[PDB]
Formats: sequence, structure tokens, C-alpha cells
Amino acid sequence: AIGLVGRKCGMTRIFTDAGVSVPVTVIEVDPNRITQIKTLETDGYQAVQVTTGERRESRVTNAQKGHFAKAGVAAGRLVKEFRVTEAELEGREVGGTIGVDLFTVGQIVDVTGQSKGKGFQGGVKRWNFRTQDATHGNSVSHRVLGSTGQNQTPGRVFKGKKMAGHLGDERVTVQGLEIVSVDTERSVLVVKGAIPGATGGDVIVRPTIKA
Amino acid sequence: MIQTETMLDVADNSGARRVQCIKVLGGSHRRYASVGDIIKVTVKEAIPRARVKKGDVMNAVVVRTKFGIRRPDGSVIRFDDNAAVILNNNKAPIATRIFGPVTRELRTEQFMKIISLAPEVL
Amino acid sequence: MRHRNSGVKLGRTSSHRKAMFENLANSLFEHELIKTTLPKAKELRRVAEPLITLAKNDTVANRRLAFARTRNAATVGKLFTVLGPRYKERNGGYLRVLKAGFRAGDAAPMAYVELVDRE
Amino acid sequence: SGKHPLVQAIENSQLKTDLPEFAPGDTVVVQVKVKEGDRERLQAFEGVVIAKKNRGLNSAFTVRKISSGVGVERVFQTHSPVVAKIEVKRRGDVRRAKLYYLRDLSGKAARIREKLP
Amino acid sequence: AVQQNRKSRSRRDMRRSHDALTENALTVDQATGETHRRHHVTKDGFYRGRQLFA
RNA sequence: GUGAGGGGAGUGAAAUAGAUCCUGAAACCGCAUGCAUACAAGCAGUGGGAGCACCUUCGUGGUGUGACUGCGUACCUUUUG
RNA sequence: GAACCCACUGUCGUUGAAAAGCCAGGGGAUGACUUGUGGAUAGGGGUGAAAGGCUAAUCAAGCCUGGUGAUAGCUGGUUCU
RNA sequence: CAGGUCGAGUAGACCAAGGCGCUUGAGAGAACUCUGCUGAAGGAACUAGGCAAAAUGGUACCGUAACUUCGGGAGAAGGUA
RNA sequence: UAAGUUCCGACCUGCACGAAUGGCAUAAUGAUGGCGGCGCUGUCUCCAGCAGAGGCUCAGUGAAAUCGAAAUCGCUGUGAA
RNA sequence: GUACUCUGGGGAUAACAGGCUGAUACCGCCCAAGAGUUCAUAUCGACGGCGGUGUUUGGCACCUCGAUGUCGGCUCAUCUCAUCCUGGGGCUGAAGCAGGUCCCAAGGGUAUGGCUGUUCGCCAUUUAAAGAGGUACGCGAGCUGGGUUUAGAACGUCGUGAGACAGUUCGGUCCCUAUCUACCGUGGGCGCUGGAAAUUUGAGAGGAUCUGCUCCUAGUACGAGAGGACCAGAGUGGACGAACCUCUGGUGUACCGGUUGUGACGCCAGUCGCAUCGCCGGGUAGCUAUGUUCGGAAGGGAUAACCGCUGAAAGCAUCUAAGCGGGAAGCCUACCUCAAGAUAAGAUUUCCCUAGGACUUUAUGUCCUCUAAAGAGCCGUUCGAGACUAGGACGUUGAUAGGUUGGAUGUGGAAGCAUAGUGAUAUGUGAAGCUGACCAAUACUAAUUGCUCGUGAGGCUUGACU
Repeated sequence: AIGLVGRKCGMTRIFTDAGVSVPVTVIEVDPNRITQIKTLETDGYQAVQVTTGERRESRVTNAQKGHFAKAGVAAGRLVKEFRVTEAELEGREVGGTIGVDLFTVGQIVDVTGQSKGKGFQGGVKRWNFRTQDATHGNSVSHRVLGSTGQNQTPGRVFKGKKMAGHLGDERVTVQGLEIVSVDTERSVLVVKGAIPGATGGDVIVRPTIKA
Repeated sequence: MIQTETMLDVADNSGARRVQCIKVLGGSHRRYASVGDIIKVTVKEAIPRARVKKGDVMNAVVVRTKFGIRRPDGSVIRFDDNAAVILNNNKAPIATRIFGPVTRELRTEQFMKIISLAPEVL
Repeated sequence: MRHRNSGVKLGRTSSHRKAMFENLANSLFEHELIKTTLPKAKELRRVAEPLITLAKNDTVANRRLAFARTRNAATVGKLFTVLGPRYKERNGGYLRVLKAGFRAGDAAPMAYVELVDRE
Repeated sequence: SGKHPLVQAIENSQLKTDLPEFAPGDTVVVQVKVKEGDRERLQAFEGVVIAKKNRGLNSAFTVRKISSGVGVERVFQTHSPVVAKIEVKRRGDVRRAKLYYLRDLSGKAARIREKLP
Repeated sequence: AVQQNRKSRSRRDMRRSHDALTENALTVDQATGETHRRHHVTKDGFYRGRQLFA
């Protein structure tokens, strides 16, 4: 559905009048500008393309400059698409603006981001493998994988075997988060719970898909 | 945060003085028991001439822990000891007095007796 | 991982590293122009510049702090009588680091460290 | 103030403005709201402040006391609405910020000497 | 652990197909006219007009 | 680099006879030219076979390469094998 | 309980720094003690608070040279048409 | 042969006289390996086995069981400054 | 012990103890074999962070065992099985 | 006699694992004396008979003795279904709750301890459940080495003895830097019908799939009573997984302080070196679990056993032969991630290049002169990105890094001076001084003048529009 592109600003807490402390994440939103509308007749699917942020002209290439000039909007730091249906598509025109008023307090949303990168990691951290005994005669085999297969039959290692490798720095979606505050004066969304990625990262907020 | 082999004080006068946890109840592979959970204990030390004797295997409910408990506003309450109260086969208290403070996580129909007898409540 | 961490190692213990950087700072304050490796030169800024910032104000306590950090009476005297008055009106940036090729013995990258207004 | 200005503003919107001044070593009485069903009451908690954390809206402080021969510690969140009132009964004189050494002392050993004007 | 068969010259050269060297970034210094390594002081002590040695 | 090594000049019938110097094979390692080779599975050949490059008595010719294709699991010993 | 003489446990090392070690602990330490120099015992012999231990990194009979090209109903190999 | 401050000491820490920085370096600060330090709550549930680690540790004084070959056990255990 | 194929006490149908190839005990002693406690702990539940040495990158020097030849995939079947 | 041993040979010949076979083992079926108040077939089932599998004990001696080197434990698994739990059903000697037996079903799940070297077994306490098997009785170039099976020693027993064992007991060296296949990650090259910057469709692949208890329906249906529901709704847990660091904590050897010994800075005072960061008490960022939040929801389509509607063959009957339905944690979708090297190489928006000669091999022809775009890279300042790479931001028209200024935090009363004390010390100046990695400003220092690559309108044939 139609959503918003924002930037993660950090975590804090909100106190309710009953005294409950609610952990929250703050998302700063610069209003998204519509750059292109895609239709069945010319593209074969329905989507809305948006841009947000700022980018200097020396870093904007000529092709992108023409693409933005056609829509009549200022160049942003990124471009994104949202798949839409007819009803959501109604009301939107190239050059329009989508703001934080798209959401309401109490609404359930999904948040997508890029998780933190841990680099090259081993079995213990990456797959929750168990270590071998620290004492009792162990020989340089504390955090190693162990066995990786059977004997002559089948005489190989199967695909998908859990091994060491790169961990983190992936696209991750968290579902079922609740909108706690919608600050229109500051263009801010305050959601309950944690969201993927580091401070300053780009995030996507969409209405929940589970019902 | 009570597991097996953990020793606990007895915050009552049913006769036991020290008990040892031998099982955490309520699920397969369940590791820890906190305030308000049911455990199986063996009696290690008891006052002579009392209903409970050494080597008894009974049920108990945890009432105080050193690890603590979290509250909705974000606070934590920690005690200086780990303590428990003995129950019968129907999981009901059998003691007639209680020693020391306790927590609000016991406000269930199963556990009014301990609070009603307890002197100090915070 | 080393997310957002500061400081270098350079294959030395902590006390050895601290002593080495103190020696480098003393040599720089004496000669006003030195040649060293590039990582050492870049790390030397964070140790040398605050000494000038401190020496801008001449008090007994400041002199004793400078002596605690340098252990060189001549360095303390030159800092408080020459370099601080020279850089009294400059907002940081008293050193300049310039790449100077590689070293014959081990192909290590090298750099020049210079005071801003040397002569 | 190690956060972004937006977060700073959001937290500053909720700060309490009538805290008293207190330091580790002082003995305080805290009134805590207890809210069962639709009965609401204030319950007292009196003890020695052994730790203080100054982090704006994230400020906390730890109070220790002895209750019928059992020691109890509670970490209050300073700006929480459940904390109704803080009253400083007596000012103590100590030489450090965290008084964790008081956990191993009991009775006469854990006395705090008074700050005099 | 060791090879069961000797490796052929073709496979050896195929492995070495990634060993080529690369040129440095060189630039003509405008102040003195000499070729120097980019972003580096020249051999005689010149960089962006300023001179290091008297 | 008053180095090692080489390029000229000169000697000699001969210096690719120049000092661990007659002749200078093979394993092994380079540079150059021609053709093939980055959608395709295996003892690497064999029987067919298009295209290309050079030569040419211009050809039903010679030399190099070999897209595509049928068949095809090394040698010796010891063994019933 | 140091020096000195040993070698009970563990990690490491195993194409080792080392053809028997390092590190952290361990035992004896005025005695049936440790050690320098110079001598004696020689191979079916010596010596042994005794393990078939030691006798030049070699021991259920040392090393070297001869008999000697020992013998092998066994294994391998055996060259042009 | 072998000094100074503490010390019973030729133990130990830091120094003197006197010697050295051990014949590849510079960066980086992933998995995994080696050597160390700290660790919430639990405290042998580990394991063939408390293996390894953790813990005890000085001087003076008080006190100290069974058993005994009357010597011991014994620095028993435990405690104060 | 909550739970004891090990341990301790006793019983005796001793497969197949027994008196200088000594029998039954025994204070002290043992880097001796078995069992149980206190203290203590990363042995473990279940691992986390940090420091040094390698690993990785650059410059210099520069090994090893192995090796019929290789244009060296999966599965089911066949076949010195 | 040799376990103190040695040489020449054999997979011509044994022990382990493989192979053939299937007596034995396990599983299934046929007949049915009978048991079951009567009633062979609810559930058992004698005497006999026929098969399946390749988990047992065996038979053979085909592979390996110029070596295929392991009983159990640990770590990590993968498949089967003859199903342990959860799901759907038929019968019942099925009132209800439960139970018995058979059919369908492999998506997920499927204990901790005491004893022993154990596998196994017994025992204690749990759980919805603690299934049976194959994979060299899976896994030792991944760990261990307690048992067995070298050399020492002892007991019982046998032998005259050297010595030995349907036995027991104490002690006793586990090597290998990974070439190829496989697997987990991460790059370079070329291709994709002129080149380039972005945004994308999804052929397809992987991940996930579990379940307890309480309330309610309702003390209702059922029942003499005791007991006590189907269907349909809420809530709250266990285990597992992911992301995160606001909260609670751990670490935090470049942050602050206390303190012992020694040496030095001429001395006092004040400091520094070394002693595991000398020891001790705290602690900012970052990382992190034991902390916080979230997930396995709901819905479609085709089906398994099973239950049907109408309906003849066969005037009746009959779920089937024509025709039309219902039906499961299982299948395809659905949720998350990857995905056009998908050589079938896809799509959309925008941007760039519109010069002359010579010749012959007259062709997207080869050589000269001019031209060098859109962009990419080299280089530099660097990063919450990282082994090297790759990826992200910036390079003066600049906040990319360091420094500087301000703030915040931590520690806890700096030095000097002055007072009160004989003195150790205490108080004031003053919550002072110092404060890695954090927040905000600021061109002071460093990101210079640059170079290389990438071209000059993009073959032909047919068709439809112009």
C-alpha cells in the first residue's frame, strides 16, 4: 500500500498518565514528493514513485536532473516505489506531497530497514551453535563447527548447511508496531518498540499487512 | 531466577528451614522460576518435632528473589535472599505464619493467605 | 566489531604507545618539523594540539599539568614562552601533515609533520 | 544532551519541574501510587539513597532499606508519574558517588554520618 | 592434506590470471613543472607552492 | 655505484670460440605471429566436417587451426575375474 | 623453605626454538645426598636397591671388517621386428 | 665475586657499578586458535573423575578431638590484634 | 541420596581365603587406589566484553609431504559386488 | 613358551565395515476349535497355511592384509513411516468424561537427573509427547579416550616350568599448513543488437509452520448419583526465532579517584616510571543478555480417508458407470527474504554523441587528420560498511575527518593561598578541577593544480503505419 520513507532518529520513552513507560522509536519524515505514476497501459502495474531529502546539484547526474525536472520537484537523496491499487491511486498526482497525516494514532504498521552489519561471523553467533567443553582435555576445538556430514553415503555436504560467513546488513521487516504519536508541527512519527538499523538510517513505514 | 540445585530459605513456619529446588514446573525445557512460580523442592533442614521432615519432596512457591522483578514503569525491586513458601498436594499454603516482605505478583486467588498473614507489604 | 571506537593500537602495549607519542610530541616541539609514518603522524594531532591549547594560558597549575604530560622542562618552557603566544589567536589546527612517499626499508607510507608558522 | 535535538525536545516536553535536591547518602521518603481496581492510595518507602543517575528524562535513583530483617532495594525512575512525592528527611556526608559497600554491612556498621551546616 | 595429482601449467596460469600490477596516480606539479605523485610532496620539498626546506 | 652486467671499437678462419669458454639433445621456463575458446559436463583421442589465415603450379592443391557431430572408462603386474 | 638434584598433573608444541622441550603448579633439600678430575670392569661378557634396565641418539645378545655374491619351494622385474 | 631500600634471607619488588633492546618490518583491529583480566542469578546441575580454574596463605597471642608405638596426631579444627 | 551397578557396616552354599610364596590388625608416613562433606568458583545453565600474540593486506627472503595423465558436477542404476 | 619379539609372503585365509542369501528375527495376511451372561469376527483367538522387510543371531568367503585404523560420549545433522504428540475419520460390549481397535496423515515438535566406561537397564521428578528405524551399527585429516587390545605389578585358578585365562585389579604418547569435488561467504572478466544514470515485473529458490493452562458458553446437553461435554469465543504462558539498546545489568587496559613498595624529576610541595591495568572503588560511548519489542494471524483453491445428492446397468437397491457436492496441522497459494548469467539475458523514465581525406580486400572495409560527450575509474577526507574487496557520504560552489568553542555525562571537593590544630589532618576560596568514543556550531588543518578509460547516430530481411 501507500507508505512513507523516513529516517531513524533514536529511541526514547513515553510516560502514560497511569505511569506506564512505553519504549518508542522516533522517525523523522521530510514530506515525500511524487515523481512518477505508473499504470497498467504503459508499465503493466500500478505504483507510486516518491523522493525525499536533499541532494546537491554537483552530485545529481544529468539524467536524474531531467527525470526530476519532468515532474517539477526538487532532487532528493533517494527514490522509492510503492505498489498500489485503484482506490489508493485515486487522489494522487505527479508533483503532490505525502505527509505524516497519512497515519493516525493507534494504527498498526510495519517498518522496514537495513540491519546493522556484524561482518564475518562464526557458527556460535550466527546460528546459535553450542560450544564444546572448555576443559577435560579439549584440544583447540572450543568454538568450531564440529561434524559437517555423514560418511561415504552420501559423500558430500548438502546445500544450505549452516557455516561461518557474513552476518547482518540485510533488509529486515518488523510487523505489528503501534503508532504512538503523529507530530505534524515537527513532521515526526513516534512508534512503539524497536526498528531495524542504526541511527540515521533510511526506513519505510507501511500499513500492516496482517489484516 | 531460580533453577535446579538452588537453595532457598523458608519464609514461613511449616517446619522447614532450608529447601533445595529439584524441578521447575510448567513446561518442557523450562529453565527459570521467578516470583509467583511453582517449584518442586526437597527439605534439607527442619526444626525438630514438626510436620515436615528432612528428605520430604514437596511443592513450593517463590516469594523473594535476588535477581528481582520489573514493574510497568521500568523500576526493579531486589531482595537480599531467595525465599519460598511450602504448599500441599493441591498447591495451597499450609503455614500459619509468614516471615518477611513479599510482592504484589501474588494477588491471585491461589495466594491470598500469605499476604493476609504477612506483616509488611510494599 | 569496532563501531564508533577511537584510538589506534600500532602493535604496542598501552604504556609503550603512550610513551612513544610523548617522545614524538617532544621531538616535534623541539625541531618544529619531523618525518614519521602516516598513521603515527595522523594520531599525533590528538596528543600534540591539546598541549598548545593548554599552554595558551600561563598559570602554575597549567605548567604542572604540562609537566605531568611531557616530563620535559625544556618542552614546558618553550610551550609557555614561544608556542602559546604565537598561536594565541588561532582556533585550532596548529599542525599540518603532508604525504611524503614510502620508506625504502619496508615500503611504509611516510609523512611530514610541520608547525603552521614555523619560520 | 547526547541525543539529537528532536529527541531532546520530545523528552523535554515531559519533564517534571518540582523535584527537590538530594544526593547519595541522604535518607528520603518516597510516596508511591498503588492502584488496585478503582482504589488509589499512596504508600511510603523510606530509606537511604545509594545511587543517582542524571540523564534528563531517563534519570533514576536507588533507595535501600531494611524491612523486618530483610534488605530491599528499589530503583525509582525520577520522572515517572507513579512517584508522587520525594521528601528529604536527613542529609548524609559521604566520600563517593555510589555506596554499594553498604550491602555487606549491617547494623552499626552501615551508619551514615550527618552533613552539618 | 596434499594433492593427489600434479596441477597442470594451464590451471597454474589460470590461477595467476589475477596477479597483474597497476600504475600509480601521477601528476605534473604546476609550481615546479616536475612529475610527482598525486597528493604528495615532491622529492625536493615542494607542495602547492609552499616549500619545506630552505 | 670507479660495482655486476652489457653496447660499440679491435683480434681472430670462427666471439651464438669471451673465460665453468668444442658440439649444446630432453625434461622445464619465456617472448612473437596464425586459428580456436566465456550456455557448456567425463582416459582428451578417433571417423566425419563448415569456416578462417598464409602459400600456391590457382587445384578434385599444400601448411596451421578445428565450430558442430557418431563411437570411445590409461599402462604394467597378478588373477576365476 | 632458595641454590642444587629430580620428574607427579595440565595446557602448548608434534614438517617443534628442541630426534624428549617451554610455561604454571609439584617432590628431596646433613644425607642410603649432589658434584669435578683421574682410574677399573667388554659382548653369551660387564654392570644392575631388578625395569630385560643400561653398555656413545643402537640392546631378548653393541659396533666394524671379513666367511659373503650366506640361503629364500616367497614377492618384484626382465629391453628390436 | 656479588652493592642500596624494605626483608629471616643469596626469597621478592624497584634501583647502583656494569651491560643490553635479543638480525625482517609497516598497517589492519573479521571468523577461528593461543595466553590473560572481569562477569548478572545459580553454585558441580559438568565430567569416567571438581580435570582445569577459583580459593587458603604473614607475625604475635588464645584455643585445639578421636586415636597413639606416648615421640606424636597438630600449623588439627577455630579465633583476636 | 529425591533417586547410589560405586562406598561403609553386617550376614556366610568361601565357583575358586588361610597362617614366614606368612594370617589378622595397627600410631605415623604416601605427587598411592575408592567414597562423602565445607569453602570456592565460567566446570556447567549459556555464554558476553576487553588486553597481548597469530590469522588478513603491503614490501623483502622463501620451504614441505604428495604427484600415470586430466577439459576433475548431482542423482538412480550397472559393474572385481 | 613368547604380550620382549623378528623376517619373507597372502584378501589364495579369519576378526570390523560392504556384498549375496533370509534359516533365525521383526511386520502383515488366510482359515477358524473357542473366550466373550447369549454372540467366532466390540476385543482376544487354539491346530494349521501364505507373504513382506533387510533393524537381530547366523551361513558363504566376492572387495580391502606394499593398512578401508574405534565401544561409548560431545558437536553437527539428513532421510523413511510400520505415527509418540498435535490434525481428520469408521466401528464399539460408544450415556457423558474417558478408553479400545482400524483407516488417512511426515507440517512442526518430541525431558532433566542418581548409579555404571557403557549402548542398554533400573530408579526420582517432569512433559502435549518423552516414537521405531536407515545413513561405514551417520559423524575421531571435527574434539575426547573412560572400556577393549602392547610393554610394569598383584590376587583367584591352570601348568613341573617358561607362561596362560567362560577372570579380576592399579598405571599407561591420539600426527597431518587442504590440490580436486562438495559446502558457507565475498569479488574480478565478459555477455545481454550504440552508450549511460536510476526505478522496477517476477519464471523460480530459500525461511517459517509447535503447543499448555485459565475464563466463557454452562454446572448447560448427558446421567440414578458421582461426574460432566461437542461446536463457538476471549486472555495469559512454555520452548523456538528475529530485530534493538529507551529501561535493568555485564564489560568498558586511551575517563576520574583512593592507596602499598621502590626510583627519579636539585630539595619541600607537586608529579611521573615499574610492580598482572601494581592493588582497590566507580564509570561515558560501543558491543552485549540475563534486558526490551515483535512473529508463527486471517483467508482462498485442489484433495486423502470418510460422508453424500440424483441415477441406471440389474423395473428393486445402489456415492458412479453420465452428471453434481462436502471434506485435514498435509499440497498449491497466502506471510518474510533473495531473484533477468530467466543466454528465454524482460519493462519504464530521463540523458549523450549529427567531422573531413586516401585506398581496395567494395565491405557494420582498412589506414591518416580532427574530435573525447553523457558518465565510470584512479587519487584524497572517511563510515553505525568492511579480512582484502564490495557498498555509503564528501572533495572549497565544502561540515567529510581532526582540532577549537559551547553543552551534556562521569568522578567526587584540583593546585596555590589562607585559617584551626603540637601533629597526623580539617575547613574556605568552590561541587572545584579533570573529563576516549556523545550532541551542536565553527574553514583553523587536510580533502590542489589533475590524469586515464568510455566516442563521432548504432548491420540486414520482412511486416504494419506513414
